[PDB]
Order: sequence, then C-alpha cells, then structure tokens
Amino acid sequence: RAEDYEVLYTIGTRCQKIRRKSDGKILVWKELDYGSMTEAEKQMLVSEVNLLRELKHPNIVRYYDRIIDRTNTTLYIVMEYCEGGDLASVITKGTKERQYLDEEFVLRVMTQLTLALKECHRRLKPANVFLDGKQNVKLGDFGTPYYMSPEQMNNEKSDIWSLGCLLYELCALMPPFTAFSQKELAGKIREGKFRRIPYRYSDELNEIITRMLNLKDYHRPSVEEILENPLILEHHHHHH
Ligand SMILES: CN(C)CCCNS(=O)(=O)c1cccc(Nc2nc(OCC3CCCCC3)c3[nH]cnc3n2)c1
Repeated sequence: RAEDYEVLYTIGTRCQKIRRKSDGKILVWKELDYGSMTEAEKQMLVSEVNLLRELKHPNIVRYYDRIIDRTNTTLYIVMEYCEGGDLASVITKGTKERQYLDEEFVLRVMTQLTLALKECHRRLKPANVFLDGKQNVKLGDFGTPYYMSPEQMNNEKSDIWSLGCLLYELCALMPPFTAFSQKELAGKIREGKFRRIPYRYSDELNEIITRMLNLKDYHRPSVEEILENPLILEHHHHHH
C-alpha cells in the first residue's frame, strides 16, 4: 500500500509530504519504526492510532489511513497536509521581521482552536498548530514547559490556560512567563503576573487572554463562554 504513494520530500524529523497516485492528492505521513516495539506495546500503538481515527473536524488535522511495511518494520500514518506550516514559524517570522500579527489573525486562531478543543473535550503549543491554504487553523496530534498550568504543576480549564499562553505568545511574540530555569519558571507561573499584550491590541482581546490566564481554573472562561465573546464573529471561523 505504500507503493500507492510517492514521497515528494521530507518535511521534518520522519514526517514526509506525499502524493497519492490514484488522484494526485497531497498528504503527509509519519513513519514509525516499530522494529523494537515489543508484542505487548504494539497493542497500545494500534488502539492509539484508531482513536486518532475518531476525530473528523475541520479544525483538527484529519487522519486518512495507516500503512504497514514489514520489510522495514515501518508503520506510516497518513494524514492531511497543512500547506501553511505551523504557528511556531509564524511567530518566528514575526520576531525576525519585527512585525506584530494582526488582531484579526489572533481572533481566528482563538475561535478555531477553541472549537477544536470543544470537540476534543466532547470526544497545545505553536509547533502543534497548523494553517491550511485558506487561513484555517488546525490542531495536530489530537525542554522547558512554558505553557504548564499552575494546577498541573501543583482538567478542561488547563487546556484554556494553555490556549491563553499560545494566544499571548501570538500577540507578544513571546510567552507570558519566561525564565532560564524550570524552578524559576514555576515561581513566575505561580505568581500569575505578566506584561499586557502590546497596545496595538484592543482591551477586549487583552481581557479575554488575561481571563484564560487566571491562576484559578474556575475563573477561566469555558469554551462556550469564550465563543460568546462579542469579539468572535462568523468570518473568524473555518471556511472551505
Ligand atoms: C517548530 N517549527 C519550526 C517546525 C519546523 C518547520 N516546518 S513546518 O513549519 O512545521 C511546515 C512547513 C510547510 C508545511 C507544513 N505542513 C504540515 N506539517 C506537518 O508536520 C511537520 C512536522 C512536525 C513535528 C516535527 C517534524 C515536522 C504536518 N503534520 C500533519 N499535517 C502536516 N502539515 C509544515
């Protein structure tokens, strides 16, 4: 079945951009080497991939297929290609070009990732968030821990904290809590103090990101409360 696809190139490490021969459809696959995975593990692997095969949602990276080649003892997980790359590169680009992201773009990310989470909760970091060709935002996969919530370090509201951190970093081009060591990082996170996002961003956007970064999980907004915010409009949602 791997022969049904042509590898175009390796995106990163392997994650490869591929083309399906039957119709030219562009995809990616992740090549997993199960050559050392014991018989006991391979069950934990199969169930994991089958639950990854559960989420059909426009803001979640879509799973298409799984391929085994016992030749190289290699499993290929085939999924949607996201042409716009990851948010980390967008943050990098902004930093290097000394240019803050548009509030409209930040609102799109907030809206569509909240909907992804809403779906995940029913059934998080910049390198795991992808853009497609039409501004749409996609959650994938669904060493200093910049986004670790205070309760996790001492819960659906923990995801809200993490979304708060990501949106903050999209606005400020830096995370809300920074430190040279983990113990210092933990100190800062527990104190819950951070600079306002840049002043080009509205008080309203600052307020919701700040609410997501409340020290108390029960004071952070739910996904439903986030989506009720008057900032969030139809054009911020996914569009085919
Ligand atoms: C931190 N950043 C600098 C990352 C490195 C820089 N490349 S990049 O910015 O992601 C980039 C550029 C152009 C297209 C795409 N499209 C894409 N990439 C995936 O995974 C990449 C993989 C992530 C983990 C480690 C290895 C790489 C996809 N997975 C499912 N659909 C995918 N679509 C990505």
